[PDB]
Amino acid sequence: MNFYSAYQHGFVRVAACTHHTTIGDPAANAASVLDMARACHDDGAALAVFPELTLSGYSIEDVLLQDSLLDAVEDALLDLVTESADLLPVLVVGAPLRHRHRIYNTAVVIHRGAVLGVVPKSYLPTYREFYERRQMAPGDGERGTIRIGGADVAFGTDLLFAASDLPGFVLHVEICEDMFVPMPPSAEAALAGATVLANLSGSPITIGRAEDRRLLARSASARCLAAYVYAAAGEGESTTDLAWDGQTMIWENGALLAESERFPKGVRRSVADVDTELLRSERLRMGTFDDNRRHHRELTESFRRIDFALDPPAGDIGLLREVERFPFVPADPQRLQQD
Amino acid sequence: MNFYSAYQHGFVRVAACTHHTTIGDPAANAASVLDMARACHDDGAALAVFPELTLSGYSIEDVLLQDSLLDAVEDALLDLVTESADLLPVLVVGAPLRHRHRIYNTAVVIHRGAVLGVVPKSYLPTYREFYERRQMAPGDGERGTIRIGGADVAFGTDLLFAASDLPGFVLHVEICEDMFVPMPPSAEAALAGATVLANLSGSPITIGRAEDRRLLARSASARCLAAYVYAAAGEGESTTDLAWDGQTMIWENGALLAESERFPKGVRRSVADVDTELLRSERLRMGTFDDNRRHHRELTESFRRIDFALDPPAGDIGLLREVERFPFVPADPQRLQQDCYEAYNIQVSGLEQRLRALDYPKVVIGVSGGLDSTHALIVATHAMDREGRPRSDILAFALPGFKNNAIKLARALGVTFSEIDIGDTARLMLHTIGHVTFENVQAGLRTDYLFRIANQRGGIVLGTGDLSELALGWSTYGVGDQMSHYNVNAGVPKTLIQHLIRWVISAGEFGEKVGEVLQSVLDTEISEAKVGPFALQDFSLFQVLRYGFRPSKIAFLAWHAWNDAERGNWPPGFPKSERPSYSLAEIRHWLQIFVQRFYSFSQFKRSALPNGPKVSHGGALSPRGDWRAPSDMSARIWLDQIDREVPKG
Amino acid sequence: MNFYSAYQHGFVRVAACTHHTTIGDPAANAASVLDMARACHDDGAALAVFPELTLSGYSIEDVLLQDSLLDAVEDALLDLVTESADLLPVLVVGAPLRHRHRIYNTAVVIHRGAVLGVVPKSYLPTYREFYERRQMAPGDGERGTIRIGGADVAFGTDLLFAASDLPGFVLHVEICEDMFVPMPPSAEAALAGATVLANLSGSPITIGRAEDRRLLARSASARCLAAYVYAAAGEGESTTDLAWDGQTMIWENGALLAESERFPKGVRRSVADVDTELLRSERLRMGTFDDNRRHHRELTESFRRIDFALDPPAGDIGLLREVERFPFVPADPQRLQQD
Ligand SMILES: NC(=O)c1ccc[n+]([C@@H]2O[C@H](COP(=O)([O-])OP(=O)(O)OC[C@H]3O[C@@H](n4cnc5c(N)ncnc54)[C@H](O)[C@@H]3O)[C@@H](O)[C@H]2O)c1
Ligand SMILES: Nc1ncnc2c1ncn2[C@@H]1O[C@H](COP(=O)(O)O)[C@@H](O)[C@H]1O
Ligand SMILES: N[C@@H](CCC(=O)O)C(=O)O
Ligand SMILES: N[C@@H](CCC(=O)O)C(=O)O
Ligand SMILES: N[C@@H](CCC(=O)O)C(=O)O
Repeated sequence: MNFYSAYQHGFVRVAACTHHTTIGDPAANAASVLDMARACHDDGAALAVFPELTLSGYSIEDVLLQDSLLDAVEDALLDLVTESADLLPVLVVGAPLRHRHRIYNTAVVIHRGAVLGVVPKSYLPTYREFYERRQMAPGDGERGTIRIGGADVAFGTDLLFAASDLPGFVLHVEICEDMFVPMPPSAEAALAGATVLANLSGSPITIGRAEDRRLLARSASARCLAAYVYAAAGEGESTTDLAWDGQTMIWENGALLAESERFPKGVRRSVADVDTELLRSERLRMGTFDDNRRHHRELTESFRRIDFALDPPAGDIGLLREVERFPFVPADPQRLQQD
Repeated sequence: MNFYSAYQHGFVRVAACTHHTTIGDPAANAASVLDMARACHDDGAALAVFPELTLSGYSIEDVLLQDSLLDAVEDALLDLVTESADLLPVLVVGAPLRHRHRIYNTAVVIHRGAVLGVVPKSYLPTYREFYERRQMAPGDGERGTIRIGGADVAFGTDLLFAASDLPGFVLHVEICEDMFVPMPPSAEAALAGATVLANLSGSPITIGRAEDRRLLARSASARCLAAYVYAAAGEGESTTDLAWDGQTMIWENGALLAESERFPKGVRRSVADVDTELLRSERLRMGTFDDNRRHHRELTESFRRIDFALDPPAGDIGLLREVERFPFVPADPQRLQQDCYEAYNIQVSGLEQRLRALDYPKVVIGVSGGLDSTHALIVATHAMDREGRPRSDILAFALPGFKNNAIKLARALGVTFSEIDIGDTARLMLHTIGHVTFENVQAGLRTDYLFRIANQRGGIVLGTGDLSELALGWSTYGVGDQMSHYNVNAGVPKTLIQHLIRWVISAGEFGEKVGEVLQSVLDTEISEAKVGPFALQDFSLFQVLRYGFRPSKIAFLAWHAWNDAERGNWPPGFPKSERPSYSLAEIRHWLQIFVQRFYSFSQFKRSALPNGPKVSHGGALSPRGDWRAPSDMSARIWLDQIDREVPKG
Repeated sequence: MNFYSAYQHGFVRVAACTHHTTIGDPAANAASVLDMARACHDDGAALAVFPELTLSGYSIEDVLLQDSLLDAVEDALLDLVTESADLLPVLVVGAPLRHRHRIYNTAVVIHRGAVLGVVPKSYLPTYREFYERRQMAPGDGERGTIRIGGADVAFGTDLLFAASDLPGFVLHVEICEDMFVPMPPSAEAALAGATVLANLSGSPITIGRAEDRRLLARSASARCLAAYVYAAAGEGESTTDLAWDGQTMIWENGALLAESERFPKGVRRSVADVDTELLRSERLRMGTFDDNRRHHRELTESFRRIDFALDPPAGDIGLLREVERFPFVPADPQRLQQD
């Protein structure tokens, strides 16, 4: 055995990335994504989540409907997919994609030269500063496949991406607003077996919103005994009516593993080692969790499980995790006072 | 790339054929079909639809039940399929076919040597002159397969034929009466993804029936955001009790692409290039269409999708499509009169409501003798007339800086006229900031003065900038002509403005003296040096605003409409001296200027836009309505698309 | 018998009205409605259709979400219902109404002192100049009841209002965009038994749109062997970004019975006598129509049928219908040339 290998001890290294948006320029966005993903690769990450609508920019409104923009997004996506043949992590990249009659607000799950799945956002906010239903169709209840670069790949809200050589790591993906409704796709996903829940977010920033995002990502990670990996848009998005803060964060069962500088100059990543055994153990013990699943048996057995082989690095890559010396004695004085 | 290829620009060429019927003689019918299909092939067509029951004749009644007839039909169908190995288009041929217990009234979808599917008619009229249920069984709800020439092929109402190498082209087929019932198979098919709807018809002709066919084919194509391809039986059908007119027609989203001579001597075809990108775009935009699909999810997910490779011709095969030069200005005089009547009334009623709401302020307007302000002054006047307001509450101003039409118009209409020389204020202002800035100081001070007069005199300032100027950011933003309290011209493209003024003259409502001045404004007035000819920019604007077509597609369309001044039609009022034709090199040139100005530079000017009514179905440019876009975006990708896809000349 | 009575010969008199909109002032709208409805009464009409969102104005955007606006809408509706005790016709009045979580874009079907039903618009355009999904919820698939003035009344897209003493008159209601989608609620309603199809429209006017409205109302009336009664908004709607034309029209089996002045100064009505026997006869003969219904048996048997007694006038009220002398020889020279 290799005793100093985080992977050999049931950790999976995950990254939430905020790239440099160049609105309406998918080649540029892809290039920023590719450069960030190569960093993640170098870090031995298994997973790299990007902001909502990465390849186009979230904030471009009716420019999303322009043939040239949609065409350029496809072209760029196929280049990423080809570049990914050499990248270790699963990439989750946002893209407006044509399917059937409309464009869907999707997250493309990319791995080692192939698209594993395409996941459409389920709930499209059309209120206050949000106009998503104007340009894009709702994903809830879409199944089937979508044709991307001459292959048919699973399409829908019901997908799970399971590492065949790392069974603690089962990915589900949702998008921004999805985690804000009473019954988020990710909650059914966790009952079905998802352990790492990704969220690609656009999320223009307002007073108090960062708290809202935390409240909902944290509670989700706790109620679903899961890692929650979250990435919002930042510099480059249009400031015609909104500002953007680039927040990224990674939660695990209610605990913050990592977050990044708000309003950064330049791109930022949150990278952390998620303990899949911790999630495994919590779930093994909390039988009411499996009880919830059995109660929603129909909902939860209908997930399609797409397999991939991660083949993570076997050597010493450190441990990107804060392990406290005294599990019973919190180092933070305010927390210790409370206990 | 091949830039002159209709197929490379998302067109699919379709044909509706009416052959020579020889009743009870399938070999003869197939021979007519084969000969017509070879023509369609030579034309590069992707699809050729024939009349109901092609192989037998629709009108043979109980002869449909004779073994020898049914046997001959099969033999002929198998020859067609064999001949089709060498034919480009998908053939849709009618045939009475045995399945299970009965004969179905079917359409056989044939392609490159194989049967792709067999589609039975759903609803069999048995009333009036129709006796179909006597011989044939209903198809609604039949699924499974049917055995045709030793192969099992899909059979049923639920089929879609999708071109794998041409995704804009997804065929659904129905038969005659099918499109006449409240809930036609074709409507479910469109929601499932069908973009081209074929109809094989028998349809004996009677007074008023051709209108009925039109009504229903046209409305289907419009309601289903689709092409509708229709072919009825003609010469050769029995005239025992009925006559036949051979009508063929092709519709696209409500518009007639093509139709053929009724009661022809001989066979006739309608052939047209359908714009699959147009349908794509309409559907991308009308979300309620996908909403309808989701509501009928069960109905629409159950379609079976049969794939085929069309492999259409890559070369220049022309463009069988009427591309009008002025998307905003219809060449047909009747249609143009109608649009003008509507534009005008929209403008007026928009302004009447603002005035009513403000308890009838004075209307302040800068009149320079140019087309836009002339027209706005007229609109203002009419609005005031309709609301029983004295024309003297209109305050027209000439604002000379560093024309006679303006004072002549104002005196003739009898509004309140006044001159204010802004030059001194401008000299003062230029000196004070220590001096585009020079043009802008004047343009701004005009607006500044008008606004202040409006405060002073209890008015609102009427904007006069037109849509084409909004599109290109050809205005002075903020303090300048971009700004006003209400803009009646905001929705009207420049190419339409001259026709509204004529329309106003021709109606004659304002009297002979006013008409003379208006005529003079036209004669006199008719910056395009820097922003290009508005005919071209209004063309690109319509494509971008309505469909979001890529630059190369816009270039292709514009070149087909504009490259030859002798081809196509000109709206009324273009003396043959003002009938230019444009080269590709020019069209390319102005398009680069257009995408850069439209997508990148100009949006901030539209972002803070005063109120005013949408006019055109092509769209308007209100950031509160039709056009929501970033004020801080580059146009690199459109510029790059032109570099890559549009030849230099 | 009374031989000169249009009603005794199977006619039902219907009105499509365009009122004076006062945006954000329900009391004022109701007052206009009340006054037009009294006219219809005097004309012996059985039915009076008004424009989309009559009681609030269609064009008021987020003002639709203001409590005071919604409260005033309810008060005004209840006054109408009370005034309707004395009115002969069934009134179909537009109103933004609270139900469950949202406001629905509804048509309230009122008759002789009671609300027969409330019908929500099914398809809410959110594209180009339309933003309906921002303020209002889709009605497709809503059923049940809604509580209006202390009574529970049928709510949903599936309703038929059938005159018990006049069986040729079975009303279905849809709203604007409803008639523009491939499978309109009205088409199922006709297969289920509806003979008179109402449409309340807002429909800001643009070049060519009046044609579009005609194309779609005319084809529907022909394909559904029905009368189609249509009323659009006019003077008074906001001209912040749009104009309005007040078009009203009444179709019967593809033929124009009546239409009103476009861009009128003041209110206008189309009033016409619809021949229910003509519709009856066409349907009796075109068996493929009944075939279509059977094929959509599940769709069509699920309609709820609300009964009311019209008790129309028995006397001579003329005949608001153009009866040509030569059924075989059209009076219009252009049409006659064609025949
Ligand atoms: N026929 C007409 O309608 C008309 C009238 C006046 C001027 N013009 C033409 O157009 C010109 C007007 O010049 P212009 O357009 O440079 O003047 P402008 O002042 O309207 O535009 C530039 C101004 O806005 C700022 N700006 C540019 N982009 C911005 C953005 N994205 N966001 C916020 N602010 C931004 C610039 O820094 C500058 O202050 C004239 O020189 C003339 O040739 C035409
Ligand atoms: N000389 C002028 N006198 C009065 N108004 C003017 C004058 N020049 C421009 N305007 C106003 O400003 C608008 C913009 O015109 P322009 O900048 O010349 O294209 C005109 O339509 C008028 O409303
Ligand atoms: N539903 C949230 C959106 C928060 C987000 O998208 O990040 C709001 O409008 O406040
Ligand atoms: N049912 C239609 C059929 C028309 C046709 O076949 O063209 C009619 O009777 O008019
Ligand atoms: N779907 C139509 C709507 C027409 C109407 O609502 O009257 C459009 O293009 O805007």
